[PDB]
Amino acid sequence: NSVSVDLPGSMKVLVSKSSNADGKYDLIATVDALELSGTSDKNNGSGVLEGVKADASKVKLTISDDLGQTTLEVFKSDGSTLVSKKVTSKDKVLGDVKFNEKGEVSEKIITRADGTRLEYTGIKSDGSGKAKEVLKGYVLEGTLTAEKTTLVVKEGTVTLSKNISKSGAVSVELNDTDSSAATKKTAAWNSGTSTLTITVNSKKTKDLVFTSSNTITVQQYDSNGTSLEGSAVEITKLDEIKNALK
Repeated sequence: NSVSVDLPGSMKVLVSKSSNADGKYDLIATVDALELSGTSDKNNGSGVLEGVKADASKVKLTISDDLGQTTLEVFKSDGSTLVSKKVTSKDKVLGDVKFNEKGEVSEKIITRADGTRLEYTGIKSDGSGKAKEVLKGYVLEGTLTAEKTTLVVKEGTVTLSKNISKSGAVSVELNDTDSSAATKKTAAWNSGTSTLTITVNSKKTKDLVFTSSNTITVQQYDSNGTSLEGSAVEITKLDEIKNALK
C-alpha cells in the first residue's frame, strides 16, 4: 500500500510503496477536502497531482523533486488560465498569488519564514501596486513599482522611507522639510550595516538599524554626537518609530 510523505505548506501526499509496470508511482493527496491524484516517475512523493473543484475549477499540486517546494494552482474550468497559485519554497517562505479574469497577477502576499509579511494589492500590468509590510507589532504602508517597494512613515515634517528593491535589497532614507538648521533632521544610510544614522545640528542623534530579522532597532548617541551610548532598543509599535523621528 502507501507511505505518507510530509510536504512544505502543511500538506501530505501518499505514495505507493512500489511501482507499476511503467515504473511509476501512484500519488494521492487531500487538500482542503479535495481529492488529488497523480503518477510519478520518482518514488519519494514528488511529482504532479490533479483534481477538480465542485465549481469545475482545475487544481494542480506540483511537488519538486527534492520535496523542498510545493506549488498549489487553481485554474479556470478549461484549465488554461490561473486563478490562484500558492508556492512554499525550501526556506519555508510562502507566496500566495491571485490572478485577474485574464490570469495576470493582481495580488501577492509573501509570508517570510518568521511570519512577517509583504502584502501587494491592486497590482497592475506595469508591476505597480499598493504595499504593506506586516511586522511584529506594527504595519508599514506604501507603494510598489517594478523598481522597488517604498514604505513610508511620516512624523511632523519628517518622512522616513524604507525601500525594498526588486531584488530584495533594503535602503532607507529620511527627508525633513524643516528649514531651521537647529532642528532639521538629515540622515545617512550605511547599506553595509543596514543602519540609518540621523543627525541634527551636526550631531548624530540616533542609529536606526533595519535587521535581517525584519525588526527595527533604535540606539541614541551621547549628548556630544560622537559615540553611541546605552544599548539598541527594538521597536515594538508604530508610535516608537514615530518617536524616533521627533
